[PDB]
Amino acid sequence: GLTVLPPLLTDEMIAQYTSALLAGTITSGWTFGAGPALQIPFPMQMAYRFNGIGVTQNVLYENQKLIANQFNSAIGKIQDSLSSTPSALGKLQDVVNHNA
Amino acid sequence: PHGVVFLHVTYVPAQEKNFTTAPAICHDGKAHFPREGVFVSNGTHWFVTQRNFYEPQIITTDNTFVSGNCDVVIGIVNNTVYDPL
Ligand SMILES: *[C@@H]1O[C@H](CO[C@@H]2O[C@@H](C)[C@@H](O)[C@@H](O)[C@@H]2O)[C@@H](O[C@@H]2O[C@H](CO)[C@@H](O)[C@H](O)[C@H]2NC(C)=O)[C@H](O)[C@H]1NC(C)=O
Ligand SMILES: *[C@@H]1O[C@H](CO)[C@@H](O[C@@H]2O[C@H](CO)[C@@H](O)[C@H](O)[C@H]2NC(C)=O)[C@H](O)[C@H]1NC(C)=O
Ligand SMILES: *[C@@H]1O[C@H](CO)[C@@H](O)[C@H](O)[C@H]1NC(C)=O
Repeated sequence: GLTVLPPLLTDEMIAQYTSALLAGTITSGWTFGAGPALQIPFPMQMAYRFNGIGVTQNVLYENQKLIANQFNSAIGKIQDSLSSTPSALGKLQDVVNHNA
Repeated sequence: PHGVVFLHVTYVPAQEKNFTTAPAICHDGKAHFPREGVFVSNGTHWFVTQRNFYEPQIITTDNTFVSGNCDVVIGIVNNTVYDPL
């Protein structure tokens, strides 16, 4: 008499929502979260976020290639760490194991 | 009766418009960056405008600041920077 009900939203729909959020934050910055999505070049958006943390735009515009390279290296390192860490997704696995 | 109702008054931007933008303005071998806004262009002339509301203004030395030359900035364009002096 014990059964598991499938979630209302499939993994495909959650992935689609995540991809929509990614596209919005890449092509419009924070504008789409507060209203209509306003297109903007990505380096300009990152200069914007540099302004938000108290750094002038020129610091970014004179080091755009270095910043992009650092971001790509960090993304690659994150992928490698998630692939190689024996227990990285421990929270979700613990939830599943607790239910089981 | 058993909770609270918050009436949130917020600002929603509307009626956007296409504009051509540049990271910086090249003038006299100097790179000018906007102090508070963004460089935009309706197609022929360049202005500096504030952020969440379109208010084009003449690009001067008061609303822009200088940092380096035009060699390193990618996407820099030539335009005149007005000097009120
Ligand atoms: C933007 O301008 C640069 C620099 O040119 C200077 O500014 C101009 C407005 C004008 O006053 C020039 O005499 C100044 O030298 C341009 O770079 C020049 O490019 C041409 C060929 O395109 C080349 O022969 C020159 O040597 C370059 N100038 C220098 C100083 O190296 C640039 O092409 C302009 N950009 C656009 C899109 O027109
Ligand atoms: C971009 O905006 C500028 C605002 O300065 C326009 O240029 C002005 O146009 C008016 C309308 O005829 C003229 O009276 C002014 O003399 C113009 N100023 C200058 C400095 O030429 C410009 O026409 C606009 N461009 C587009 C494509 O809309
Ligand atoms: C802005 O530019 C895009 C480019 O295709 C266009 O589809 C859109 O309608 C433009 N927006 C306005 C408000 O003119």
